[PDB]
Amino acid sequence: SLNLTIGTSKFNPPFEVWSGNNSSLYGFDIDLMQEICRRLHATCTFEAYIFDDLFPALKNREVDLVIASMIITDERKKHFIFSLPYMESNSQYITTVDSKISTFDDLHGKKIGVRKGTPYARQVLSENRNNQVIFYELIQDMLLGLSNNQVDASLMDYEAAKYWMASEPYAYKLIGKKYKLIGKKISIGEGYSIMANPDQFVLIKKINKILLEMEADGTYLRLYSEYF
Amino acid sequence: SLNLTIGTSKFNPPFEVWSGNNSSLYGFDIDLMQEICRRLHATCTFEAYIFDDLFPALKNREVDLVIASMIITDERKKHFIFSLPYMESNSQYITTVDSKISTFDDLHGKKIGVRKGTPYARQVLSENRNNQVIFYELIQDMLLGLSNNQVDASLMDYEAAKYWMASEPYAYKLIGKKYKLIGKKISIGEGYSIMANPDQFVLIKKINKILLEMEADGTYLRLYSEYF
Amino acid sequence: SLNLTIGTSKFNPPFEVWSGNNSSLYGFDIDLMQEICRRLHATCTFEAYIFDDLFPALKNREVDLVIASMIITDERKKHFIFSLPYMESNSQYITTVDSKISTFDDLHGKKIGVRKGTPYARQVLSENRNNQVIFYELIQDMLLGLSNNQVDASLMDYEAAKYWMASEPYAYKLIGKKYKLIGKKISIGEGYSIMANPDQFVLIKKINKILLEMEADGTYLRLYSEYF
Amino acid sequence: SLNLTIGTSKFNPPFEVWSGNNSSLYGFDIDLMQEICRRLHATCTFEAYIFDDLFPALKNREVDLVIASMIITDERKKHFIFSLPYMESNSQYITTVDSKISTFDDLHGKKIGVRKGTPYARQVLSENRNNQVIFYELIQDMLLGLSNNQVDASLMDYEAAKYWMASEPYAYKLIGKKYKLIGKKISIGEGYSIMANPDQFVLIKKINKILLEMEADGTYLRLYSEYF
Repeated sequence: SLNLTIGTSKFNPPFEVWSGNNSSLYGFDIDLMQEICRRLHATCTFEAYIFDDLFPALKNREVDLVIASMIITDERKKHFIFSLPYMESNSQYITTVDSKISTFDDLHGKKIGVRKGTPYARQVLSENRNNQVIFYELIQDMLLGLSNNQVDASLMDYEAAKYWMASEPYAYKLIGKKYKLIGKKISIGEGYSIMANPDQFVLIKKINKILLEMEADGTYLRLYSEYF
Repeated sequence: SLNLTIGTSKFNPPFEVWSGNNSSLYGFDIDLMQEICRRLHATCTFEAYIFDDLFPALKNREVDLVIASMIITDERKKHFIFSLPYMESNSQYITTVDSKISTFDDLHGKKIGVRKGTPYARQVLSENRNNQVIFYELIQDMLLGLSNNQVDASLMDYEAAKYWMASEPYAYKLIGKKYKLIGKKISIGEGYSIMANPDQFVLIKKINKILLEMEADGTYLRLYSEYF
Repeated sequence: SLNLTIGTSKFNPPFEVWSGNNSSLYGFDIDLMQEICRRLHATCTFEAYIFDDLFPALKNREVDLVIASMIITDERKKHFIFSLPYMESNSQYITTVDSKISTFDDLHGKKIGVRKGTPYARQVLSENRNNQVIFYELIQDMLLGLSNNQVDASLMDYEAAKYWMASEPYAYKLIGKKYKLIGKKISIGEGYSIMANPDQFVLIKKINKILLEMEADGTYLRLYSEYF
Repeated sequence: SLNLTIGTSKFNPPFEVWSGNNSSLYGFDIDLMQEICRRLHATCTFEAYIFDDLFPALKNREVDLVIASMIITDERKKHFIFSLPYMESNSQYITTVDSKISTFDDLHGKKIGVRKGTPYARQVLSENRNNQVIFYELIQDMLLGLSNNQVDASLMDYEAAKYWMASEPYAYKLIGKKYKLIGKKISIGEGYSIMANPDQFVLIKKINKILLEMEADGTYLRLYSEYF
C-alpha cells in the first residue's frame, strides 16, 4: 500500500545506466529517487525504457513517476506536471578530439546528433547556423554515429558530456582523450525534474516538500557533490 | 543596467526586521535576496512595507520583487507568480505560557490572532473549530493582543513562532515563560518564495537558476543552517 | 566515558547567561564547551557559580573544568593550567552615554567598577591613573553602579562591553541607547581559555586537539561568527 | 625595518618544497608564515635547511624562527619555545604497495625508516614492537631507502604520507599506487608549531595573537582548506 514504480532511461550516465533486469541500476537519478522514496515511506522499483518511450509509458500509467534528466519545458508541461527541479539543466556540444571543430563558431554548417525526445534538436536549429539534426533513439547510437563520423558533433546533457570525456578511454590521462567539449555549457529549460501525469499533484507536492527537506539537512548537497 | 528594488516586510524575525536604519534590514530573507542579487550581478535595494501593503505595492510596480516569508498558495497564484520555494512553509499555533490552552485539542471556540495578508485566516476557517479570526496588520500588535487576552492564541510562521519562543524580550524567566507552542507545526501552501507580477517570468526564471546553483555549491545550506 | 562537570559564571553575555534554572544556560562559552565535550565523547553537565567562586570551586575539585571568559595570565598560571586559547582577550572601558567622561584621557581620578576575580583590578592600577578600583561580585550590579552614583565607569571584557553598548532596548535608535564605550579595546592576558587544575594535563591536551580539529573543519569559525 | 629570517626544511610536501636557489619555496608552512609576517609588519625571508640542521641553526641564531611541520613535544620544549599550534600533529606508517605488511601487528620486528630530527624514532620505540630505527636526513632518501628495501616501512607526518599516495605516480589511472598506508593515523605531540629560542617570548606572544586573529577572520580556514 506504499510502493512506487519509477521509469528511467536505459543509458545516460551519470544519471542512470541499466545493466539488465536482474541487476540494480546506478547513477545520480537512481540514488536521488531512491532517497525520496524512503522519505515517502514507500519502497522503490525502477523500470528502464528507451528515453523516448518514457513519455507514453507515464501517460499509460505503466509507471507512477519518471526521472531521467528530464528538462522542464513549456512543451512538456502541456501533458505533464513536474516536481521542483533538483538540478540546473545545461546542454553541451561534444565531438571527437580528432575533429577540426574547436570553437562554438565552427559548428556552422555541421551535422549535429541529438537524443530523440529531448529539446536539443530545437535548441540546435534555433541557433540558425545552418545545421542539420540527426535524431538518435539511444545514446549509444549517437556516440557510435559520432565515432563513425556520421555526425560532426553531438549536443547532450552537460554532465553527460563531461562524463564521457573523462570516461572514454579509461586511462585518457596516459593514452589521451577521445572527446573534447566545444564552447561553454548552454542553459536550456528550467531544470531537471521528476515528471508525472497532471492528476498526480498530491504525490508531486509531497515530493517537493521532501526535496526541500533534503536541501535543508545536507542530504542533497552530499549526494550532488559525490557526482558533480 | 541591472538594478532591483525589493519589497520586504517591516517586522517578522527571523525573516526580516526593519529597526529603522541603525542597521537597516537584517534577517534570513535579507541575506538570501542579497546573495541572489550578487549572483544575478544586480544592485539590490530594499523597501520595507507593513506586510499588508506589499501586494498592492507589487501590483503597482512600486517594487520589482517581494520577499517576506511569502507562501505559495493557489489564491496568490491567481495574480502573482512565484520563484522556486527557498524553504518549506509551516504555520504554528502559539499562546501565552500561562494559558488555559494546553494542547492542540483545546483550540476550538477561541479567538485566533492572524497576520493580515497571509493565508492563516483561511487556514483557521478551513479547520472549522468554531474559532474567530482577529486580523492584525502588525506582528507586534498581534503579540501584544495575545498577551492582553484580546485573542486566545495566534497562528503564524513556524520559524517565527520558534523565535518568539526563545526570547521575549530577553530572559523571560521572571514568572512563567511568556509564550508556548501548541501542537506540531502545520504544512501550509507550497513553500516560502520570491513573488512577482505574472509578466516578470523572465526575471523569475533567472532567480530560479540562481537558487539551484546556490543549492548545488553549498551556499544555500550554509545560509539556511546559520538561521535554522 | 569521561563524564565532566563544567563550572561557568552566572551572568556575562555573550559568553554565558544563566537565565534562572529554566532553559539552562546559553552563550558562546556554553556552545563551545558543549561541542568540545561532544567531540570528546563525554557527557557535559554545567554548574553555575558567581564568577569569583569558580576559582575555589575548581581548586576544591567541585568541577572538572572552568569556562567563563577566563583570561590566561601569569598570575593564574601559578595555580591553574589552561587549554589553548579559544579567542584573543581584550578589556574595554565603558560608561553611560550621559557621562562626562568622553575620552580615554578623561579616565583619571575616577571610581572604576571591576568584576571581582578578573585581572582587571590589576590592569586599572597598573595604568597608574590615580583610579580607585571598586569590586563587584555580579556583572548586573556593576552595570547598575554606572547609574546609581557608585562608579564613573567600568573595565570589562571587550565583547561584553560591546554587547551592552549595542543592547537596550530592542532597537537602540528609535528610542536611543544608554551605554557608550570609552577608548579602544585593551589587550590583556594571552587569550580566553578553559581552565583546570595542574594535574589535569591529560584532559587539557585532549581538549586542545579537539579545538584544533574544530578550527580545521570550520566548526569554530561558524560558532565564533554566530556570536561575534 | 623589521626583518625576520625563517628556517624551513628543504623537502616535505605539502608543508614545504624548495625547488632550488633562484627557485621559489611553496607549501602550507610557507603560506602560513608569509601571512603571519605581513600581519607582524615584518619582511619574510626563508632559508631552507636539511630538517635536522634546523635545531642548531635556530640555536646559533642563524634564523629568527623555524616552521617545518615542527611538533611540540616535552623534549623540545625543554630547549625551545613554541607558538600556539596551527594544526594537529599525527604520524602515519607507510610501506610499498607490494609489501607483505598490512597491519600494525605485521610491523613487529621490522626496520622502520624515520626522518632524523623528528620525534618519530622515539615514537617507534615507545610502541614496543621490537623495531630497528633507521635514520634518514632527507625525506627523498628515506622513501628511496624504502623502495630499495633498506627499511620495511616508514613513519612520517600524516599529511605527507597522504600526499605521497595521491601523487605516486601521476600516471596511475590504473597503473596503481606505489605505496599503501599501514594502520590509522597516530596522535603524536601537541601539534605543529612555530619554534624559537626561549628568550624570544615577546615575538612568540605577538605571533600567538596573530594566529588567533587569523582563526577569527577566516584567513586560517581559507588557507587550511586549500591544502587539506
